Amino acid sequence: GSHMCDAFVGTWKLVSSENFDDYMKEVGVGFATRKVAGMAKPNMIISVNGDVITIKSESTFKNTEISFILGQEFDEVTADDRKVKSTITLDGGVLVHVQKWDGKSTTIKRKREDDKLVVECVMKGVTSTRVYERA
Ligand SMILES: COc1ccc(Cc2n[nH]c(=S)[nH]c2=S)cc1
Repeated sequence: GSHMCDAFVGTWKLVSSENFDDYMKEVGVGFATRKVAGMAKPNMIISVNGDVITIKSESTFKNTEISFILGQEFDEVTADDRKVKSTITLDGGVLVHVQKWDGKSTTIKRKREDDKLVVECVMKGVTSTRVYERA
């Protein structure tokens, strides 16, 4: 049967980005990775099997994959090579992904808005908005 996380499932392509270089700077990403990652045009592939959600990010820069259960912490190696402890929950229909490392924290929110999947990335004060559409 259906679940509310159904509206996220599918294959999504990046269609716009704003402020991503400044977000990456705030996170601590170095120059060369920021340039190559900022050029990426990832696809995001989201699937669900039982309680396990899988999110893949695929681009010329990096191919990543995370699988998780809502509310249950996991260790993640990010595309920019941070080793983080992540927890993802659903808060009023928004997937909220918190990454903790070296005493720092960033939050990535994913929500459905019209036919878009909007990704908002926040690192102290700095937000980047990345908009995806169905592939
Ligand atoms: C903090 O620097 C980062 C750099 C790149 C990535 C990979 C990625 N994943 N997801 C989206 S929306 N876009 C991209 S390019 C992740 C973090």
